[PDB]
Amino acid sequence: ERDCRVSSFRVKENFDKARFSGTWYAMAKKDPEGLFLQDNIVAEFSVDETGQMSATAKGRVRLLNNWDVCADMVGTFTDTEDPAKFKMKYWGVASFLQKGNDDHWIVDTDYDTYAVQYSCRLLNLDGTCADSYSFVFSRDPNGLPPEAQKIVRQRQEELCLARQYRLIVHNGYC
Ligand SMILES: CC1=C(/C=C/C(C)=C/C=C/C(C)=C/CO)C(C)(C)CCC1
Repeated sequence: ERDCRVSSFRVKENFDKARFSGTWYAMAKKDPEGLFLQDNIVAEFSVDETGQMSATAKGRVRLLNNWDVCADMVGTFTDTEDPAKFKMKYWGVASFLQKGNDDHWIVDTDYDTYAVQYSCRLLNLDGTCADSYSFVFSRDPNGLPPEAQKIVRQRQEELCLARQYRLIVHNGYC
């Protein structure tokens, strides 16, 4: 039935920055092509007097050939007409770690438990994503409540990504 075309994906209606600030732990990930954050991912969202959201993240990264850094990144969110959609310019603090611009959308969150993020880097000629990533976020490093987990799993499904994720560890690494 449902359509996996990016423009169809629903986002978090009336998204609120402030409400969203804080720490978030990465419980599950859907990796994109190439280089990406491995595990122990923690993000920390913030917004300023100007209403511009931002954030720092950190997690193990397995640089080429087993060389495990503990990356520390910085993203800065440029708004869009859609409040749940932003353009995220990121970069690391060291200059060799990866820099980029990524669409960052908030598929759904409840500010206090979970958040589901999605990002489509490259679209297919059919409107579906050719290269995406998704992050399931939890306010508790221990995981989400069965009630929360249930909706999340529903979202993973509407993103045509269910069954593509992978649990993320937080073993102390960073
Ligand atoms: C900015 C940032 C994000 C993206 C971080 C990325 C995409 C890190 C990639 C690191 C690379 C792979 C380092 C290896 O050199 C996430 C979405 C978690 C949320 C907001 C903070």
